Amino acid sequence: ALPTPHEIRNHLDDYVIGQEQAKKVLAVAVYNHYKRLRNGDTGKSNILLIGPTGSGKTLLAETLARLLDVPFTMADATTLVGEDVENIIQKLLQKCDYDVQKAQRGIVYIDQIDKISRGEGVQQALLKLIEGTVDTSKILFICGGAFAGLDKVISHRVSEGELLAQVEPEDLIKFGLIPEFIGRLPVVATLNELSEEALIQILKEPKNALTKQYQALFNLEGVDLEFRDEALDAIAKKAMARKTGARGLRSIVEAALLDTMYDLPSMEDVEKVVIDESVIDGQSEPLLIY
Amino acid sequence: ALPTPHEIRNHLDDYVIGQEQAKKVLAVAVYNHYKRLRNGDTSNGVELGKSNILLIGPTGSGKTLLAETLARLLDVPFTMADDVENIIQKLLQKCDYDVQKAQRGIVYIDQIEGVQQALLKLIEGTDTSKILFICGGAFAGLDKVISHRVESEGELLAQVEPEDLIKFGLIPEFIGRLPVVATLNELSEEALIQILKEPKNALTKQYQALFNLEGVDLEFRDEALDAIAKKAMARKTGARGLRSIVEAALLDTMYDLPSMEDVEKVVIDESVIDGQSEPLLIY
Amino acid sequence: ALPTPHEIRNHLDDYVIGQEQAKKVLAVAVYNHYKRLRNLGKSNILLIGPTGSGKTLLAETLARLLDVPFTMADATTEDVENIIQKLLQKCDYDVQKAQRGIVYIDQIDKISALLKLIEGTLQVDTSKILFICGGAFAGLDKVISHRVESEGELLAQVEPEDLIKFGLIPEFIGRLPVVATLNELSEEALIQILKEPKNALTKQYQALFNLEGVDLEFRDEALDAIAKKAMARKTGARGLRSIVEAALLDTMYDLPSMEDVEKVVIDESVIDGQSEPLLIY
Amino acid sequence: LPTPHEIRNHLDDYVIGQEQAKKVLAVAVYNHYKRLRNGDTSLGKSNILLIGPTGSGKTLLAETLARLLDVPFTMADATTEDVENIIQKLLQKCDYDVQKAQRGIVYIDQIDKISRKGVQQALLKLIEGTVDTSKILFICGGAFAGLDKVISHRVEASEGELLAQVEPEDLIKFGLIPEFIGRLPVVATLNELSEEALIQILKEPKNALTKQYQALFNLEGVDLEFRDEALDAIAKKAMARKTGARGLRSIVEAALLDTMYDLPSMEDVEKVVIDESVIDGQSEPLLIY
Amino acid sequence: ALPTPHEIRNHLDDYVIGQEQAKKVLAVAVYNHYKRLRNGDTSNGVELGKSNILLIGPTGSGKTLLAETLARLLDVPFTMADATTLVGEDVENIIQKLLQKCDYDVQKAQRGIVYIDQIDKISRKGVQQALLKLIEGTLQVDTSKILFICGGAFAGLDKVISHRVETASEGELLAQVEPEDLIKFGLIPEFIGRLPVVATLNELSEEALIQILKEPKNALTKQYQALFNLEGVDLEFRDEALDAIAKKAMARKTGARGLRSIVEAALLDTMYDLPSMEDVEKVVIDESVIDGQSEPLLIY
Amino acid sequence: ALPTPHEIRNHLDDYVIGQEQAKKVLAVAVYNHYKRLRNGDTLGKSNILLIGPTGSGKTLLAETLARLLDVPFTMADATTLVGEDVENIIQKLLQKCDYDVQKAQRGIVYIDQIDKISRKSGEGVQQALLKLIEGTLQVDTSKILFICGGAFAGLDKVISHRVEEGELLAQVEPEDLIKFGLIPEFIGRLPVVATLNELSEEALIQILKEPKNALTKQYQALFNLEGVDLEFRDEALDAIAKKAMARKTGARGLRSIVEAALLDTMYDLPSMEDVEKVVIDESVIDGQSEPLLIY
Ligand SMILES: Nc1ncnc2c1ncn2[C@@H]1O[C@H](COP(=O)(O)OP(=O)(O)OP(O)(O)=S)[C@@H](O)[C@H]1O
Ligand SMILES: Nc1ncnc2c1ncn2[C@@H]1O[C@H](COP(=O)(O)OP(=O)(O)OP(O)(O)=S)[C@@H](O)[C@H]1O
Ligand SMILES: Nc1ncnc2c1ncn2[C@@H]1O[C@H](COP(=O)(O)OP(=O)(O)OP(O)(O)=S)[C@@H](O)[C@H]1O
Ligand SMILES: Nc1ncnc2c1ncn2[C@@H]1O[C@H](COP(=O)(O)OP(=O)(O)OP(O)(O)=S)[C@@H](O)[C@H]1O
Repeated sequence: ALPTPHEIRNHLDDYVIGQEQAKKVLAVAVYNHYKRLRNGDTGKSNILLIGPTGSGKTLLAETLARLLDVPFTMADATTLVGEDVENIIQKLLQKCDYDVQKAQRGIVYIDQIDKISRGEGVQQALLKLIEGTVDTSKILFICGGAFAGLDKVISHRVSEGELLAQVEPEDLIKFGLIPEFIGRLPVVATLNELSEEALIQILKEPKNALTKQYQALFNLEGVDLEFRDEALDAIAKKAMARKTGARGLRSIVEAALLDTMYDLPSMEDVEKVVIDESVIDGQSEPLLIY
Repeated sequence: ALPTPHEIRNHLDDYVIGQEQAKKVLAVAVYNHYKRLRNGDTSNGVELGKSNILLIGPTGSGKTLLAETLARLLDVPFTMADDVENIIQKLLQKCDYDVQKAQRGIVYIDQIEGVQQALLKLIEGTDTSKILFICGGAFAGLDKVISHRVESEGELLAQVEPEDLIKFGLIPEFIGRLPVVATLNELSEEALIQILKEPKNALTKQYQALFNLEGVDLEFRDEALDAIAKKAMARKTGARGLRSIVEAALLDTMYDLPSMEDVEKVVIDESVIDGQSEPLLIY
Repeated sequence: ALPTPHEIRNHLDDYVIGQEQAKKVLAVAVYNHYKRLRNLGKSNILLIGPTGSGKTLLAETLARLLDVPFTMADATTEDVENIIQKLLQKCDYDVQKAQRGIVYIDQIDKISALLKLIEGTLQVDTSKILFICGGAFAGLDKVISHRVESEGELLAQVEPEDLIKFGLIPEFIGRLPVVATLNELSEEALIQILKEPKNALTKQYQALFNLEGVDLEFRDEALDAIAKKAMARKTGARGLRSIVEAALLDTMYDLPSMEDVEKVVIDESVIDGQSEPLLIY
Repeated sequence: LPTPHEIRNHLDDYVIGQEQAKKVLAVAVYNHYKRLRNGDTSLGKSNILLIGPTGSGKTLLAETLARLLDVPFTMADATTEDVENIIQKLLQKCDYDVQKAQRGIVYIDQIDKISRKGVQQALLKLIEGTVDTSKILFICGGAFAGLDKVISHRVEASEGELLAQVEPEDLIKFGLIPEFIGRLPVVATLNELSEEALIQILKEPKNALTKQYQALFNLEGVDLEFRDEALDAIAKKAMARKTGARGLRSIVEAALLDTMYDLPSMEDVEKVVIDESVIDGQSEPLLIY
Repeated sequence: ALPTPHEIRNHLDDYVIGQEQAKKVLAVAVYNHYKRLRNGDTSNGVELGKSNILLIGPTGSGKTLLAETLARLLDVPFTMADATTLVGEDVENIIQKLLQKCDYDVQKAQRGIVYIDQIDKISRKGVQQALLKLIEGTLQVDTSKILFICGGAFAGLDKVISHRVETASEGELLAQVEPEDLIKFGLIPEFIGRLPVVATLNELSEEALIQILKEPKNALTKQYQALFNLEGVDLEFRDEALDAIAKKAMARKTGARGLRSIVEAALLDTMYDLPSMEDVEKVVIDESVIDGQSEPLLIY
Repeated sequence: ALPTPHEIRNHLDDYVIGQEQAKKVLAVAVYNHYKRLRNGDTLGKSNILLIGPTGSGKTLLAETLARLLDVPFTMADATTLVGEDVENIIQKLLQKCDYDVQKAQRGIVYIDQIDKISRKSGEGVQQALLKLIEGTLQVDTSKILFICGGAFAGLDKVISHRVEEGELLAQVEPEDLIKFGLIPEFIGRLPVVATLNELSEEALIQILKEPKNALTKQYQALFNLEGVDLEFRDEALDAIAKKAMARKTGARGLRSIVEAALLDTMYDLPSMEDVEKVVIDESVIDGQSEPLLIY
């Protein structure tokens, strides 16, 4: 039984924060794609994700795959080679037990599509798959990307989110994509820039959140790691100022706990408390409790 | 067995709307091209002239679509272009590297001095003599030069002459290679409405089928279709910007559709233009 | 008795007219050539005019007016002496009369060996025969402009150095002292272009229709009508195909769907364009 | 498991300087084996990326870390079905023990060389894990020449001050793919050059200078012997000129020039190269008949 | 018997006007070349250096004329060639042509002269290296023996030399010419070293041009007087008209190559309706040339 | 039997004057190259990079080494460089080698003006020619010896900005060539680096006299078959030397001076009857005074 776009967006709220509009657009696009497949046809319903780095694009594509127990595989548009284009396919079969049908129900995420925008040979080569020649007609294609200059071209025609909403196929044309490639991506879902509160929730809520990991790394040391809310907010701010999105959270946390993890096993105390001054300033050492 | 110019123009009506004249011209020229290849370059002691095509129409008129359609209709290898020999190898990529079938192919050049002469060597052939070349282009200033000689845009583009293209910016040795000149006309408001309804793959039909497998009947009131037309003209996106309007109009409805139980959903003009009013729902 | 340049240009007006000034240069060039043989510059000729200006027709007419063996040759196509043997073929293999012959070389501007002939070396010598080298010279209109600082006024300022920068070598241009530039072509010469050539428009379409099982017939009135239509648009012969195609469009569109003997193109089909071609079953 | 202190302390006995990278390595290494000994969780990959000039001691550090933890070690060149060859070689020096081979360390040299600016994705399959390669620690070394430039075009002192401002995006623009960099969370950067490392360069490699010349002399019927003092001299000379490992041949050649000129015109058993020959350059290499 | 360089330059004065210095350089270059061939490549244990020539002068200066003249004066097989038409198998085509005008005699073909026009055109600023294979020497004939004269205007050469000598007129600057200047121009060192002898020509003058229209046995005036002569009409060129023609040629910078283009255009009308008249003679005045409006005087 | 580096440097003294240090380097470099091939390897490529001013004798050295080892030699200009044109150098090596695969693998290949392709298409050539240097007709380019001349103008500077002309070129380092415009993978293929010096007045003078084919000997012979004895006073030869140095044309700019000095003299020589012509410094430096004629 296929989950309604409601059940899909609902389950997406359990992994990705915000981007509600992008999760509605994806839910509908996904439901329509598998609803069209389970009825043997009689639109390709392929997807183009347009959002900043660390917005949750790749996470969304992987989540959709799990929620539908469907074989999923990634790929970078930078590593693209015509015989390497089918390599993505064999990888989908590898994680599909080499089942032709279940592999046709699969989802394929292509990262950094905005990077190959003239390169044009890759667009046309990968274009052969999107259409279909196992047949690649059945599988869903999700093309992520940051599209930097895109925010400019759209403005030259019409916040960053309000501008990305007025996105048009002609805008992607001027950006560097070819017509025949854009016509294969009818569904365009745009994600907004993550705020601070979302980032803080990413550091806490998820079952694999950074804090939980380090609290577990410090836990097997016999030490209790405590992240004060001020410290988490500081990390969020530290990440935004670097525009690294949620991808630049670990690079902050590691740098903050570096010294402490170094001379931790050579100490004997109860717990270590990380304050905001430890993050922002980076000068002050973390609180130590014996 | 080659499809008569009638059969070709007929199948072209199933994907492209209007431009009936451009379709006759394309149908004839295409028929003569492949009728020429099967018989041979030389026929009865006389050498037959290659009839390459030059599409002259506004952006989003259907030039690229036409070229594509013609290729599919004739199950012939097709490839676009905007390194000159790179186009050929690509034609070979989609042709299974078959030399013969790749000579029967069609090559569309979009947005048509050194490049003119470099691409000219292909048009002639060195083989690239066999393949058909369709050169698209909007030719903005062309509407002016023609007016300064002959003394709507369609009536003027009909008076197009090889000399007009010369003054435009093309070289004589390149234009002589494009005997067939097909001109597409300005799309009308009524034309757009027909694009949403008439074609066998028109938008309304796609969605009426998407909603249909939901057990729901989707009904587009003519007002809504006219609204979609205007909305598309104000954005100058032509026919390319139609889907972006329909999707946006039916976004909310498709979201919580499989979560309801009703007979049909009706899209009024208020749902398109205003975008504030939700589509009528009938249980 | 050799015809004075007057008589030569006068007879040239029966086959070609228009811009003039080349029929004079050619008349002078030609007169001097045979006035020099029957008794000193080589007096070879270089025709520089748009396609369909009547360069080819001009060359042939000159041959007929002087009852002299004529033969053409494409600059695009041991093969160099092939032109000679052909000149002997139309000359009854008469060495002397073949030396008085005229040779026209088309599309010279495209090649920017043959030089060895122009000079002169079968046993016949190529020093005696007159060489007329035609060509459109597209980029030539530009190089002249970048120096002197209508296309006709520019082609009048033509200089051997302009042909050099164009793509012609000095030793080859020095062999062609006489340089004639023509624009437009006479109505008659146009009619002959649609007929005479081995690749004439009517022959092509007559062959195109021929493989349909249909016989295409062009009435002289139609050919005349195509000629005028071409002059009114100043497109010359380059604007001939754009008339024929437009005249035979409808016919070729629903031709493969018919079953009839032949199709006849009257003048009413061309000029008026309203009346449909005569159809015979 | 040895504390990062004990680890950094033992690293000081084989490599000089680069204390910061040695801390970064001690922590990342400790956290990697501390995470394996507890079977993850009933956790980051903790993989390492070494960014330092050639001859800085990257390779040396990787080997030392392996010996200090009595863990199976194996190298590999990013320049050279062959991806799993490194694994079988790791099992070769591990007595084919699956478990002990999983706790092993793998050093990949010249990663900056494969930066497209397929191998990255192929090797990426291992970093993730499919014996499973998930358990083993990966240390990816490299000089990253153009890296010093891209960081400067973003941050806007010494190369060391710029390599400290290194960011994942800088590597992206350099030529590395996102999915590959995300696998190397730990980035340690070396500054100055290592002396003992250089000496190992002149000896250890299968194509080392001394080995090449000893052979050149060998086909002369002469045994070339390099005294460790001379090799040390050559290392120092290379550091003073900041030429690194690239400026070693230019030193050896210059040191063996006169010898090779009038060697074929002599008849003796072997030539010995002392430190006096190299540093002073005044004394001629000892000759034995 | 070989003509002393003097006899060579003297005979060069009968076909070329001015350019005395370059004629001197050629005379010596030519004399030594054949004086070298007859004696043999090697002379008295020492190997004599091949002295090929590089002519550097404006267009229509007389470069081609000098090369041809030298060839006739020594009754030696001559052949031209353009550096623009240059193809490695086409480089030997020049040789087969030399054999064609030499009755396929190997030895006499080796004594031949080969003029290469527009060398300055092939300056990259391959062919230089391909043609360089001939200059050195490798049908079975060897190209070592044949003398090579490489012509060329070298437009930009007048500039580079100025940017060097500075640390007068074009003539004074071309005199300061140096192999390194040709290097910077666009010629490869190995190619320039093959052209030791460098003769430069000066830009023609009015007085010279007028003598060009008169003195030579094939001067334009003599040709047209002959063309008019077989018409029964005597053509008279007034010195003023000849002067006018000179000036017209100078203003166009066409040199001596643009003289015929001036005479033809001046005598066009006259030659057109000449065979349709019956008079004694025609006299071309300056008014007929410069103004071009006035028709030539007609005498019955 | 391979000639010891001594014998090699010795025979190089008989064609090239000075450059002793470079000759030694080349002598070792060459001997090791053919000592390594003769034993079928088993080893460094032993490829050479000549760095000297124009007309110092780089090309001469390469040609002399070839002849001394009776080995097929061929040149090539880095300027004329096309990836399929690089193998043209090979077919040419086979042309002068009677198309013998083995002997063509023993050959020497000189590439002139390498300093010119330094990107400071150029880099593309370096990497293209680099494929040869490594080794891939059917002949392999791993066996043949590659010598790459070049003036390296700006090199004199970069070296100075580091060490802080001959004494500076001696301090040459592979990193200096890097900054110059050569890629690392290319320089690493040219381990041996011989540097030449700017020919001294005395060296130039010797060039005009000593060589069995010296200019003076040629002209003395050309004049000799005229029945005239040519005398070059040492002052004139030095005068010519200075003239060639001020122009920087190295030794390539010698003939261009002598021919110019003896122009007028050879013009009206066959038209005279005297014993001998004596060329004083005044004939060259002044250029104004005519040569001394003796009857
Ligand atoms: N909206 C979100 N809600 C919750 N977690 C998020 C969100 N966005 C990112 N993350 C987390 O932050 C990490 C960022 O990595 P990715 O999701 O791969 O970034 P990305 O934006 O998909 O990178 P791209 O688009 O391929 S350049 C992921 O592991 C997510 O778990
Ligand atoms: N006359 C028409 N009838 C039906 N659909 C059309 C028509 N014109 C355009 N379209 C559709 O709108 C889209 C516009 O893309 P194209 O057809 O490539 O436009 P185009 O005018 O060919 O663009 P150019 O000429 O390359 S700038 C196509 O995907 C067509 O499906
Ligand atoms: N110094 C001169 N004395 C007499 N007649 C000359 C002189 N220079 C040129 N002419 C004549 O003017 C004509 C000019 O043509 P050329 O001699 O071919 O010019 P050119 O300078 O040789 O052209 P190049 O060097 O090949 S670009 C020749 O036919 C000569 O007869
Ligand atoms: N050291 C030397 N001893 C004797 N003769 C020399 C010496 N150097 C140059 N020559 C002569 O002077 C001439 C100069 O030409 P080349 O040797 O080609 O100059 P080059 O320095 O090799 O030029 P490059 O390296 O290609 S820029 C040669 O013909 C040599 O015969």
